[PDB]
Amino acid sequence: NLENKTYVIMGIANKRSIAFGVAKVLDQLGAKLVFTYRKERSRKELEKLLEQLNQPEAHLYQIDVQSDEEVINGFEQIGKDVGNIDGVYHSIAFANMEDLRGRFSETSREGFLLAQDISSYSLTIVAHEAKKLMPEGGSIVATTYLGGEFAVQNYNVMGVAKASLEANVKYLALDLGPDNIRVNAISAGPIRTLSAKGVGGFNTILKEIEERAPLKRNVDQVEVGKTAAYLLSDLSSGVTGENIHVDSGFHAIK
Amino acid sequence: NLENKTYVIMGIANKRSIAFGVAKVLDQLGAKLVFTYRKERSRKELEKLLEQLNQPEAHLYQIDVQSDEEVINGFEQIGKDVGNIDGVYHSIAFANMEDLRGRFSETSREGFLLAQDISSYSLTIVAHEAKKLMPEGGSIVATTYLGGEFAVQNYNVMGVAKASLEANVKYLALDLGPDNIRVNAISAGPIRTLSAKGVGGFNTILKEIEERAPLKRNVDQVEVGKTAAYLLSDLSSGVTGENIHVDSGFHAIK
Amino acid sequence: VNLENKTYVIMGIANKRSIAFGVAKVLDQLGAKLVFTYRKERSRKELEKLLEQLNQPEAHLYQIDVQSDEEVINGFEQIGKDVGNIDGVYHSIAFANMEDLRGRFSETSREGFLLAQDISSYSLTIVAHEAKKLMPEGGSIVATTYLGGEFAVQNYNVMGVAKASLEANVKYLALDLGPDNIRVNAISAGPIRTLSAKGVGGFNTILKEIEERAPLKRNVDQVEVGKTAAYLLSDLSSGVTGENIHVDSGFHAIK
Amino acid sequence: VNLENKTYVIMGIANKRSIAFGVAKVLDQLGAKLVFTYRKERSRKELEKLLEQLNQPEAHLYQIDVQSDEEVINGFEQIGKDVGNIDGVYHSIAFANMEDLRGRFSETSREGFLLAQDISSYSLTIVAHEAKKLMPEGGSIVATTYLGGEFAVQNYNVMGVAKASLEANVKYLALDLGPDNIRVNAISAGPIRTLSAKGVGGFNTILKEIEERAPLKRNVDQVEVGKTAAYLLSDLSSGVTGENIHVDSGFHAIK
Ligand SMILES: NC(=O)c1ccc[n+]([C@@H]2O[C@H](COP(=O)([O-])OP(=O)(O)OC[C@H]3O[C@@H](n4cnc5c(N)ncnc54)[C@H](OP(=O)(O)O)[C@@H]3O)[C@@H](O)[C@H]2O)c1
Ligand SMILES: NC(=O)c1ccc[n+]([C@@H]2O[C@H](COP(=O)([O-])OP(=O)(O)OC[C@H]3O[C@@H](n4cnc5c(N)ncnc54)[C@H](OP(=O)(O)O)[C@@H]3O)[C@@H](O)[C@H]2O)c1
Ligand SMILES: NC(=O)c1ccc[n+]([C@@H]2O[C@H](COP(=O)([O-])OP(=O)(O)OC[C@H]3O[C@@H](n4cnc5c(N)ncnc54)[C@H](OP(=O)(O)O)[C@@H]3O)[C@@H](O)[C@H]2O)c1
Ligand SMILES: NC(=O)c1ccc[n+]([C@@H]2O[C@H](COP(=O)([O-])OP(=O)(O)OC[C@H]3O[C@@H](n4cnc5c(N)ncnc54)[C@H](OP(=O)(O)O)[C@@H]3O)[C@@H](O)[C@H]2O)c1
Ligand SMILES: Oc1cc(Cl)ccc1Oc1ccccc1
Ligand SMILES: Oc1cc(Cl)ccc1Oc1ccccc1
Ligand SMILES: Oc1cc(Cl)ccc1Oc1ccccc1
Ligand SMILES: Oc1cc(Cl)ccc1Oc1ccccc1
Ligand SMILES: N[C@@H](CCC(=O)O)C(=O)O
Ligand SMILES: N[C@@H](CCC(=O)O)C(=O)O
Ligand SMILES: N[C@@H](CCC(=O)O)C(=O)O
Repeated sequence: NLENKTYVIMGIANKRSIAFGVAKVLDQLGAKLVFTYRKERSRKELEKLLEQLNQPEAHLYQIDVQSDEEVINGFEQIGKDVGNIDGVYHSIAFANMEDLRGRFSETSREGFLLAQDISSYSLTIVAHEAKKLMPEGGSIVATTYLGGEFAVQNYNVMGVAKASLEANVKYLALDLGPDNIRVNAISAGPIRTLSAKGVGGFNTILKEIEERAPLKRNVDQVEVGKTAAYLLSDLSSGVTGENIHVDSGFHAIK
Repeated sequence: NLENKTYVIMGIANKRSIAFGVAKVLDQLGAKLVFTYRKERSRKELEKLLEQLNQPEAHLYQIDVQSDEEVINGFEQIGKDVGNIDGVYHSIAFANMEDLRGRFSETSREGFLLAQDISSYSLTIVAHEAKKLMPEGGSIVATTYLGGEFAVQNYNVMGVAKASLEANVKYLALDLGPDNIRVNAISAGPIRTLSAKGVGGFNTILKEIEERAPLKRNVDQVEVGKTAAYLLSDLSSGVTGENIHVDSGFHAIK
Repeated sequence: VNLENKTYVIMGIANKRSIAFGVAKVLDQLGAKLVFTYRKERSRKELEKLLEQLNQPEAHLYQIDVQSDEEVINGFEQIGKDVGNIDGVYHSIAFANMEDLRGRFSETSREGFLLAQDISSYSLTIVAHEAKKLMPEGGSIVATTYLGGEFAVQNYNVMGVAKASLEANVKYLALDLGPDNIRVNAISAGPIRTLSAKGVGGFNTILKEIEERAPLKRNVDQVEVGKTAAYLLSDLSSGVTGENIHVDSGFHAIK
Repeated sequence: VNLENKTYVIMGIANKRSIAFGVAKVLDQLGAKLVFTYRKERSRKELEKLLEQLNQPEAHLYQIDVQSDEEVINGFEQIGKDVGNIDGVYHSIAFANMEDLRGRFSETSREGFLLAQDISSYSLTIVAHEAKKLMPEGGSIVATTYLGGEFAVQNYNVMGVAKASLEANVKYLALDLGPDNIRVNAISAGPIRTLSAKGVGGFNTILKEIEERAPLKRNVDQVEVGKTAAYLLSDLSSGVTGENIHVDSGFHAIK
């Protein structure tokens, strides 16, 4: 139970977002939630989805993780509005569509560095600023994909940025561990979301899971959220620097 | 909440067993529990340990995992007395003490096959027998150590037996996944227990976690039990063939 | 690589398609003196005629069933008297009953599970203990594994567990023997048509998936495994121990 | 090995202690023609002194700052006009600010993080793209990584996230370029005292932990990295791709 606990959830675009899976689960367990968004359209979606939640107050902050000033001021404002928090769910990534299909060897520098910036660096700066609101410790979770551990077709520039993210989680775990702040990753299997439309061959990936993965079925957003609940809570206190696969066992097979 | 769940916990020897840590967490959460032990000396012990839980019944069965018939009849009796189960915590391993120190290259065939048998194969046979009591599915968790993934001073024959176990998990996950039976490992940090007295250099291992692991501290039997509650419940429903390190972040550093 | 003046024990040739025979042709091509161990008389007969293909001046052949402590102990002790000190050992030995290489892993028998471990994993430990006696100045031991030990693969079953055990064995052997300057490593070979592959269910599907999905879009062969063996058994790999080199067209790196 | 008639581009020699200079001594001794690329004028100057221990009859030296596309694009094009087709590339380039390396990882600045990615990871992708034009019939590309990419090690900080990225880059490049018969691999070198190492906090106690704890109980040197690179750049390692080979006395295999 997560009553009297407060979590910042970053990166809901709409009802299919993985972060909205997380939100539904933490809200059901009684947490207070704060939400961050980039696009105006995502604030609108967030105001609509809050009616499904039991949060008595909408706490919505615009944070583009490309901007230091936005991350620093956003968290500073969260802290002024709700006090100390207990953890952060990071559910944010981006790459240019043309870097998620075709040949990897042709990725542009700005494309590679944009992926890195949003998808991996954002976690370091978020952790640095969120730590100011966790004086007594807490928990930070980021969303990764099996394409960060192995070359999968079409995932390209995002795989290299997932590899970077998963290491960023381990370096943060080491750095922040003596502050009693745990940092972990959830490696979600494929899920139909807005961002998934940019992964060439997504539908093929989906069915390969059904066909080959141990559980012979795809996972959904709520399953990711139930693992997020474990990682964000005291159920997982001994656990830091870890990557938990919520992917029907696919990571364990070949 | 594990009310109306039944779990079989294997491998309680005394108050310091990891499995009594698991027992305690699941008991607090409303689980009915069934226990298995090897020798009477653990039985009498066991019976007194249970007056610290709120099981209204002492469901207790002798099972030496070296005998097929005792594992077969043991699970058979468990089903007759308490019907279907929701999963199994496996907390069982053994090696002869001279193989847990000195030079690995001098391990005997007998001692090697004995560690494999008790520490690894026993999950396969237990899985096959447990499954008969999980027609709607369920969850199997084994306990492993970082020694299965890396060579570690002294742990020697038990490291090749853990490597074996960790692969056994994976292969059981693939096999039993279509029956909705999930199989996972918890990789526990070092913990002072009866078995840990057999491991050469054990105190040096304890101390090194405190100096070097991200959280700068040792884990305990209840932190293992907490993660076992995650793995054994529906929070982990999309998680299988997984190895979760409950070890203060130690797996994640070098 | 120059292997003139060097002597290697290659264990586990049954016929011309053996992975160890690939190893043998490369080392032989490289100037090395080779010693061979076999279990079955039929395998010794294959060695006898496969040796006409090689440049070995004489046939050093020893029956070693790795299930027997006596046979491993006396075979290496014999090897040491006949050829003197050795430079390393190529281990290419596995076994599992056929029932245990298809269908349901969860049905595996104890006797079948310990059989696969005994032959395919423990044999490396004892072979190293006895081989070390002949490498007073250091040396190099290489064993043969499969991706099935790092991931659950359909049908590979009791063997993938035996290969996990093997790969841990190499690391623990590496740590123990490193002070003696004896390096210990694994080659993880892609699928190759051999006599033992005949017992692994869906083998043909395995080979086809490699060709369609692995980076190199082709299968590897025994000689390619031999080349990496030559690297691993020679001074080119000084500094490398406890390592598992995958010779598999890149397959291990993709999902 | 045997490498006469092969031409390799070697990127990242600064001085006589560079890991790349060890690669180059091994390749040169094996008969290869070598082409060198450098960033700083002082590195060129060192290259010219060092070529003198080499059996290279021609200094082929090209300035390439891997921060600039046009420099990588033009340098390789120029290399093509000067030596023609090439057999492989040794990439031995990384960089990170002292200001981010020697403060807490969580305080790494955006520009510092992205500097290290750009120079130490992205540089391989663009180099691979331009090198491929000179490998019509296949080739081999090797980059230099460090255990810090796979585990959080104290002090290495922003460079371990850059190495993690580099190591994914190898895999993704091996997958993309394998159909062109171009193999891409990494060497994970142990600590070696170089100009760059002077940037890594606590470097001396890292050297000492290797002597004390690594299976081989010693450190490795640049020449050892060069020997594993000759294996990787040569037909010895055909069938090997997307691989990370650890030249670290086996320190990767232990805990
Ligand atoms: N779907 C999958 O199968 C899958 C699998 C494994 C991992 N993941 C990971 O899960 C995470 C969430 O993705 P999703 O699939 O749930 O898709 P999503 O709904 O499209 O969410 C992606 C989010 O990232 C936010 N974002 C992008 N750039 C940002 C920026 N510069 N600053 C702040 N926010 C930014 C987007 O916000 P705006 O819309 O406001 O721009 C959006 O809310 C990603 O890390 C993804 O890589 C997804
Ligand atoms: N403690 C640690 O630091 C550590 C760390 C990582 C992983 N683990 C793992 O945790 C698990 C539990 O060990 P522990 O530390 O909790 O020690 P423990 O309290 O001594 O428990 C070991 C149990 O194994 C049982 N056992 C041994 N052989 C058996 C057999 N043939 N049949 C049935 N039961 C058998 C023992 O029963 P009897 O006493 O009745 O013989 C005992 O209850 C083991 O798998 C261990 O390897 C331990
Ligand atoms: N083929 C593949 O796709 C593949 C892939 C990866 C790894 N591997 C591994 O490569 C190694 C060689 O196998 P292979 O495919 O080359 O098949 P093979 O030609 O069938 O070789 C197997 C060898 O093991 C020997 N052997 C079995 N039990 C023995 C025992 N108790 N004592 C002494 N020798 C014993 C056999 O000798 P006898 O016939 O005389 O009994 C035979 O020479 C094995 O470890 C296998 O797991 C093979
Ligand atoms: N030494 C170790 O303990 C160790 C261990 C494992 C891995 N490594 C890796 O080995 C590789 C070689 O490093 P090292 O130890 O040999 O150090 P080094 O002698 O200082 O070599 C590093 C090279 O990187 C080059 N470089 C940096 N920025 C560049 C740029 N923008 N464009 C072109 N070249 C650039 C430098 O050239 P300029 O001098 O012209 O700027 C220098 O030649 C690096 O990737 C390092 O991370 C080193
Ligand atoms: O990381 C993702 C993996 C899958 Cl399988 C589908 C969607 C994913 O999310 C993104 C994919 C590319 C760019 C940004 C987010
Ligand atoms: O697996 C164990 C690891 C550690 Cl660190 C301590 C105790 C452990 O449990 C056993 C260790 C050796 C033999 C049997 C059980
Ligand atoms: O280990 C092997 C892997 C593959 Cl894909 C094919 C054959 C192999 O060799 C053996 C497989 C099973 C039993 C003994 C040897
Ligand atoms: O990557 C390195 C690892 C070690 Cl241990 C020492 C030196 C290394 O090389 C660099 C370290 C930091 C920035 C540039 C290169
Ligand atoms: N968007 C994918 C379509 C293929 C699929 O999803 O299967 C592509 O353009 O490659
Ligand atoms: N070996 C297979 C036959 C077909 C195949 O190899 O794919 C089996 O017995 O199942
Ligand atoms: N390089 C260290 C000094 C001593 C060491 O290498 O251990 C530092 O400047 O932080």
